[PDB]
Amino acid sequence: ENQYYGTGRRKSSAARVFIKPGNGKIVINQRSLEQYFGRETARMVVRQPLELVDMVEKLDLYITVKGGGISGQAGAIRHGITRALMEYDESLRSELRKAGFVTRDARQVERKKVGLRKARRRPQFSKR
Amino acid sequence: AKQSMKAREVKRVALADKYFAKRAELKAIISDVNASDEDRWNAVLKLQTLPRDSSPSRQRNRCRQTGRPHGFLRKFGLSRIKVREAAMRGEIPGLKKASW
Amino acid sequence: GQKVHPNGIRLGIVKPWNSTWFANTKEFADNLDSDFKVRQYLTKELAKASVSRIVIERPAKSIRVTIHTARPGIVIGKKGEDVEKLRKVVADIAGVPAQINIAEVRKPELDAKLVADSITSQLERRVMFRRAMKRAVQNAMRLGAKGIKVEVSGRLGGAEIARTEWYREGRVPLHTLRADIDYNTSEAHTTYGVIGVKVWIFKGEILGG
Amino acid sequence: ERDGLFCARIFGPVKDYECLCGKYKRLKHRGVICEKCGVEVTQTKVRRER
Amino acid sequence: QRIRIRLKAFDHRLIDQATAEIVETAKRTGAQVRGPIPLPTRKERFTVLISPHVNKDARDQYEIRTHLRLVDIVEPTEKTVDALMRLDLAAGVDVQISLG
RNA sequence: AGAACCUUACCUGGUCUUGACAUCCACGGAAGUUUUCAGAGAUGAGAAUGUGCCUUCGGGAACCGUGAGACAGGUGCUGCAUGGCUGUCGUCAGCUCGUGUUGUGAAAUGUUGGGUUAAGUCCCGCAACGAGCGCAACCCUUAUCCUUUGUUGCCAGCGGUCCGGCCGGGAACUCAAAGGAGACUGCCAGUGAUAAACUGGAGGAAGGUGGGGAUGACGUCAAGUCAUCAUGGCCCUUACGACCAGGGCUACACACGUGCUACAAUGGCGCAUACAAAGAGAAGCGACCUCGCGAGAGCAAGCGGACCUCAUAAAGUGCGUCGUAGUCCGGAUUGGAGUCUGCAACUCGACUCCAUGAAGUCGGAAUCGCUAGUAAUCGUGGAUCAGAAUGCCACGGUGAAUACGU
RNA sequence: UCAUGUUCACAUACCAAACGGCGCGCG
Ligand SMILES: [Mg+2]
Ligand SMILES: [Mg+2]
Ligand SMILES: [Mg+2]
Ligand SMILES: [Mg+2]
Ligand SMILES: [Mg+2]
Ligand SMILES: [Mg+2]
Ligand SMILES: [Mg+2]
Ligand SMILES: [Mg+2]
Ligand SMILES: [Mg+2]
Ligand SMILES: [Mg+2]
Ligand SMILES: [Mg+2]
Ligand SMILES: [Mg+2]
Ligand SMILES: [Mg+2]
Ligand SMILES: [Mg+2]
Ligand SMILES: [Mg+2]
Ligand SMILES: [Mg+2]
Ligand SMILES: [Mg+2]
Ligand SMILES: [Mg+2]
Ligand SMILES: [Mg+2]
Ligand SMILES: [Mg+2]
Ligand SMILES: [Mg+2]
Ligand SMILES: [Mg+2]
Ligand SMILES: [Mg+2]
Ligand SMILES: [Mg+2]
Ligand SMILES: [Mg+2]
Ligand SMILES: [Mg+2]
Ligand SMILES: [Mg+2]
Ligand SMILES: [Mg+2]
Ligand SMILES: [Mg+2]
Ligand SMILES: [Mg+2]
Ligand SMILES: [Mg+2]
Ligand SMILES: [Mg+2]
Ligand SMILES: [Mg+2]
Ligand SMILES: [Mg+2]
Ligand SMILES: [Mg+2]
Ligand SMILES: [Mg+2]
Ligand SMILES: [Mg+2]
Ligand SMILES: [Mg+2]
Ligand SMILES: [Mg+2]
Ligand SMILES: [Mg+2]
Ligand SMILES: [Mg+2]
Ligand SMILES: [Mg+2]
Ligand SMILES: [Mg+2]
Ligand SMILES: [Mg+2]
Ligand SMILES: [Mg+2]
Ligand SMILES: [Mg+2]
Ligand SMILES: [Mg+2]
Ligand SMILES: [Mg+2]
Ligand SMILES: [Mg+2]
Ligand SMILES: [Mg+2]
Ligand SMILES: [Mg+2]
Ligand SMILES: [Mg+2]
Ligand SMILES: [Mg+2]
Ligand SMILES: [Mg+2]
Ligand SMILES: [Zn+2]
Repeated sequence: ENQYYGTGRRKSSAARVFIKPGNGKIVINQRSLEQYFGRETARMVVRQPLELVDMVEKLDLYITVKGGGISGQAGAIRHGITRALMEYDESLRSELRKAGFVTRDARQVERKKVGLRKARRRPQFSKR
Repeated sequence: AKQSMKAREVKRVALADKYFAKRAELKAIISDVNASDEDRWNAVLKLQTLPRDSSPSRQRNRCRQTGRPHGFLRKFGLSRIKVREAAMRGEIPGLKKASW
Repeated sequence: GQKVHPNGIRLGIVKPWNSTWFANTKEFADNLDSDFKVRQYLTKELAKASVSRIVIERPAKSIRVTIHTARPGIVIGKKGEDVEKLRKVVADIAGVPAQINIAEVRKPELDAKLVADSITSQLERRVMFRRAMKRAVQNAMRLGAKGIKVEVSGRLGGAEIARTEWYREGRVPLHTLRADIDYNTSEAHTTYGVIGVKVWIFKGEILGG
Repeated sequence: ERDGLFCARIFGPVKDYECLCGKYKRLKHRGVICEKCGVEVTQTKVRRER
Repeated sequence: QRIRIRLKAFDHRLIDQATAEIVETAKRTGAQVRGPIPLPTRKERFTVLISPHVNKDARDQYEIRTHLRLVDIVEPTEKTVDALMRLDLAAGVDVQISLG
């Protein structure tokens, strides 16, 4: 049909979401949503935007996602879906933004710093 | 480093360069599973005979300027202090301070 | 309060590299060593010829040296006798065909390395350190440096206690990365020991990159 | 074109006192023979002699 | 029978200049160069101790960045191959012409 | 950023004395080669092969040998003689100068005062007017977009299919770099001295320095380093120099610092199964296949690499088991067998297999880190390196609690 | 509710156009 696209991204994930009208189908890397994310939080987050903007029983989605792990990937997919929805309607910006899905979450990982055991944990200190 | 230490290093390098073909041959004989026991034994003894500084594992990497046997970097051939001096002066091409 | 080296903090941005060649890790250390050799030889030979910057650039298994110098006439000699001699020695040291070029430093009162050398020479031949340093600053400002700082350090005037003294004139914005700060050092080997000379010369503020 | 009727390493260098392969351009090198192309660095005047 | 050219440089501006030059040579000499594709840069990082002796946390992190450019030219002609051979590039950029 | 030998600087014994490392002469010899006996080796005696590159050729330069000394040599002492480099207060917001004015003067003022700020930040005032070094910005990285280009990277839509982006292809998307755009209290309302600012909101990927780095003012501590280096003075010079083999730096009544692993069920074990990032690689990374319980071995593609290799992420998820036991927790310790690197693993390597199965049940007084993709927890890589990390330096996965207030 | 801190030592100072036919013309 029309095929409305959106690139999602979060921590190191990068989703490619292709919205298409139809049934409420989700296919993530040639796998069912439940198959790919065998996790409730992840499933919830990828569904979330559709539930907000009542199109759950309304759209196919062909996804491909690379990089990061389960939670990051789910977040990326969510971002992509929202972007795609905006492309498709463009009236939804207000609801989606209010929800807080349009924002690209820019938190990545603080690099390890010389002197420090981690990004911020300093080694144990002593006076004597 | 001392002059003597530097000289020792050069001597070791020269010996290694000299005896490479022979040592390799002897080692191959010793390793070779398809080979005679007496021959292998002879090879092991011959290798012992060869000078110790022919062994590459005898030679320590030292700063090519100061001779410092620690803080070495293979890409530059220089110990950390000299690497830093060169880098700051711009003597090492492409190298600059890194941030990310 | 140890300060970052102004050249090394500015490479890439406003400042170029002296050596400019590519090499893989196979040839990299060797190339660096060869450069060190060539630079050492050249400095030893041309100490009297005032030499500001040797710039080595090797393409295609051949070395191209570029000597930035206050007195070309003295580096070149008559009919290029000394340049030719130098070229051949450089070639032997490198192990490749050599090519020497000579860049003429018009204002060596603004060239930091040259200034440092002059101050050190004066110190060695027992001039008054303070006087030499003041003269250096005045001369650079007169020639039109946007600013200059000079620092000398250690056993000044044969004093038992070492101390460092410095004069600044104009602006010398060290923390400004886009500031064209020329910097260099030298060492005066006096009868009482080493005396360190550092010189910063703020030419102006480059905006292109 | 090298080994043709003008080859600078057969007869001699074209430039006044400097070599063709570019490796040497100063009287200090006078009489060295390069190993990029093989020319002798010498008086270009002798290009008419040999 | 297309000619592949790999450009490697520590400075990126120089690599761009070289690649553009190669492209110009190809396009002028009548050839179908595919495009100057930027391959990834290698950020080779080094970390050295700044003090000449103790103080471990005082350190400098340097890095050399090697930039890549792949330029392929489809259909090597006479003029094209010879032009490529003749053209010598900037010193600070290593070129590698692999024919296939 | 890595002590078996080396490193190595220390000890023991064995040795050398213009010398291991340079220049300089003298004169005898091409370098180098190949083996032999004695020796722990350093070496000391031999036996063979070559006896050459270039000369106007009275020989030279490359390179040994011997003798003379001038000298070399010193990781010997002084970091309180020094350069250079570094820590530190402290990434704290401060520290000064010129001219003027005030004071006999040391000095003051500027640089305080009213607000404000992360900021001596900014505005207003004001015997100050200006300026400098700092703050901020300029730099790198990360978060959004756009243009360009498309292999070794990509596969939306097309046909083919061994259902593998694999092959025709496509240039859309991810991504790869290069160049642009973007964030400035710019817009809105209020508070405010007609202010600087502050409080909220609008849009926006991002909001008030957006997150993170680099960047460290004048100076302080006679702080650290003469053992990176350099260096003044002093000292040794048949020895505080040089060569060698073996040992030591790994000792062990004990005391402390920093870590790792645990004490378990939010867990151990078994079987299946998902999702990374960033790196390295030619005296290198090493696939496939075969052998080995395994560490590994044999053969042997590839590949200076978006191509090939290292290289299977682990925590997770599902099913089972164990059922609160010093245990199917814990792995120290020790015995036996091996593998690999290496002339060589006794002192003193790493790893594997089989056995063993300590202490330890959440730790006294006290004390440390951390404010967000942080802490906690999980793996991965790199330097050094023949071999030898629980350290260091990097990378991603999951991912909190709390901040009333001074 | 909070006691104590050995001795001596502080530096700086007036690189400049080239070779052959065919012609016409001058002498
Ligand atoms: Mg599919
Ligand atoms: Mg401490
Ligand atoms: Mg020395
Ligand atoms: Mg070693
Ligand atoms: Mg200092
Ligand atoms: Mg610093
Ligand atoms: Mg030892
Ligand atoms: Mg001596
Ligand atoms: Mg010494
Ligand atoms: Mg000494
Ligand atoms: Mg000190
Ligand atoms: Mg010092
Ligand atoms: Mg001390
Ligand atoms: Mg003293
Ligand atoms: Mg005043
Ligand atoms: Mg103040
Ligand atoms: Mg004051
Ligand atoms: Mg105030
Ligand atoms: Mg200010
Ligand atoms: Mg004021
Ligand atoms: Mg700043
Ligand atoms: Mg970003
Ligand atoms: Mg497709
Ligand atoms: Mg909003
Ligand atoms: Mg807002
Ligand atoms: Mg002290
Ligand atoms: Mg000394
Ligand atoms: Mg010492
Ligand atoms: Mg000694
Ligand atoms: Mg020993
Ligand atoms: Mg030992
Ligand atoms: Mg030790
Ligand atoms: Mg303690
Ligand atoms: Mg502990
Ligand atoms: Mg632990
Ligand atoms: Mg167990
Ligand atoms: Mg465990
Ligand atoms: Mg098997
Ligand atoms: Mg690579
Ligand atoms: Mg690995
Ligand atoms: Mg599990
Ligand atoms: Mg279980
Ligand atoms: Mg017990
Ligand atoms: Mg229990
Ligand atoms: Mg506990
Ligand atoms: Mg904080
Ligand atoms: Mg870890
Ligand atoms: Mg390591
Ligand atoms: Mg290793
Ligand atoms: Mg460490
Ligand atoms: Mg982490
Ligand atoms: Mg008392
Ligand atoms: Mg007292
Ligand atoms: Mg006294
Ligand atoms: Zn030449």
